[PDB]
Amino acid sequence: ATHEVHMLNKGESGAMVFEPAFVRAEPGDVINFVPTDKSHNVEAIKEILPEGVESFKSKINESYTLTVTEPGLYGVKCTPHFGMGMVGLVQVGDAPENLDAAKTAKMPKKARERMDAELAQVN
Amino acid sequence: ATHEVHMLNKGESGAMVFEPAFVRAEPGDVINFVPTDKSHNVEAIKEILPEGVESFKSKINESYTLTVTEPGLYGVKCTPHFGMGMVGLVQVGDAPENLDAAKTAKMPKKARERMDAELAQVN
Amino acid sequence: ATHEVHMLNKGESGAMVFEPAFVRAEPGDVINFVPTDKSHNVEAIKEILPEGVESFKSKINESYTLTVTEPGLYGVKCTPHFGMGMVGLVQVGDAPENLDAAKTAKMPKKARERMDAELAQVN
Amino acid sequence: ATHEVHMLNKGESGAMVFEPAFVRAEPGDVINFVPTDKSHNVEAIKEILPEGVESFKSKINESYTLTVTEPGLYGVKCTPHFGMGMVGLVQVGDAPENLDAAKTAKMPKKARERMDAELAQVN
Ligand SMILES: [Cu+2]
Ligand SMILES: [Cu+2]
Ligand SMILES: [Cu+2]
Ligand SMILES: [Cu+2]
Repeated sequence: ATHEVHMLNKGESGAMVFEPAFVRAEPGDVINFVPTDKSHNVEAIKEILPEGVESFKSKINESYTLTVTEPGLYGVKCTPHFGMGMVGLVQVGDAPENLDAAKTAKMPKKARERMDAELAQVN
Repeated sequence: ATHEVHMLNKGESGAMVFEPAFVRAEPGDVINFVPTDKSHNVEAIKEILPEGVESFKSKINESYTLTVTEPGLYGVKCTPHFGMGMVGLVQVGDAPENLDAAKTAKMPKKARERMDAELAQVN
Repeated sequence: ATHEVHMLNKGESGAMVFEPAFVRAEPGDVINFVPTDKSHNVEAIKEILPEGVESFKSKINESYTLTVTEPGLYGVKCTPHFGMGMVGLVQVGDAPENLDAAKTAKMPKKARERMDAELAQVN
Repeated sequence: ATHEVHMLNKGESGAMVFEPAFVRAEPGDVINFVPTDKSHNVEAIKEILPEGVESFKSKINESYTLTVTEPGLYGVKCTPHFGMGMVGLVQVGDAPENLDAAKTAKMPKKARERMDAELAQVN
């Protein structure tokens, strides 16, 4: 299955946001990170990634197509807006092993607040 | 301003969901609840509602337009799916006075889990 | 099946638009006409409606839920923006009997231009 | 500014479609072609392309970012689905000089039908 996440200046969820901020996927799924507005990208939060998953960083304003082969939690940020809390979360498969890592990973205050909100969706 | 909330059997956020689950509005705004899938309605959570706001309960499968005049937090539920956690939150204006009431309001376990996730967006 | 049409001030398709501007449905389907921005409504174009279908006119800024029980073409307009060409088209079922009526119905110039574009999608 | 086009097996506009099928842009904009479904790509229609614009052909299932520097009409096709009418149109800037070329360019019957529908949006 394929999923889409938008990068936005302003949504219902606030300023500098990924929407949806949480994606539930299965191994082999595709996630498309697509700008709604200019100025954004997507980059892996290294401390919120499954084992063996390479970091990634898209170019500003480009759609980025991520295949989530490995199960677990994938945290993402927008590079210039990380401090403004622009973060998202993808859960791939059941019972993610890196839940604790995601709860404790160091990041800017607003990013941690939004990541904590996203973590509430883990199922 | 207008806002839109979809009533869904399933979304990225799970089963039986309002998407978006959080809306940020100002007095005079309208929020449209849209029957994207059949089987849903929208009903006020009486304990999460500003003073002077009349309760409401729409008919299954219909659109409902909520005009928010009074500032504060408005909690909403889908009647048949309340236990399945189908709840949403509208913040109207800055500095909502009823944050505590929203934190403590009694509801089914999954509803409380989802309301806690939504409350994290209050700004 | 349920379908959604947005009412917008400005889309890729221009100013004062329904998007999608064409919906392909089957008898018994539901179409939700939902504002993206304030100022819009949806109203039937009386001369583009199947036999026996009652006219409808939504209130400004409200989501409107239309059940398309009868087969044929349904033309819609936004009341205040009809002259600005804000029109849409729903095809319900195969081989619509009112195709000629839709091609010849009198309306403002910009509405006719956009209706002609929509009619190209009839299948 | 950014723009987004989805590559779809099916949409309201039919089978094998770009949605939106028409994009209005300005020089310097980017257009992201998003693999919402698998099986698609984006390729320039050589006869509908401004002067000095290099041809392009993306890989199946990938995102593609088109930077539009030169003004005029850019026609695009999906390679495997060209005969199925999977074509799109980008207008860059006012008063495009190559409208006639877009009207007459040779292509499969269904592609010409869909391109004629798209050309109706040129402004
Ligand atoms: Cu950003
Ligand atoms: Cu429900
Ligand atoms: Cu209008
Ligand atoms: Cu294709």
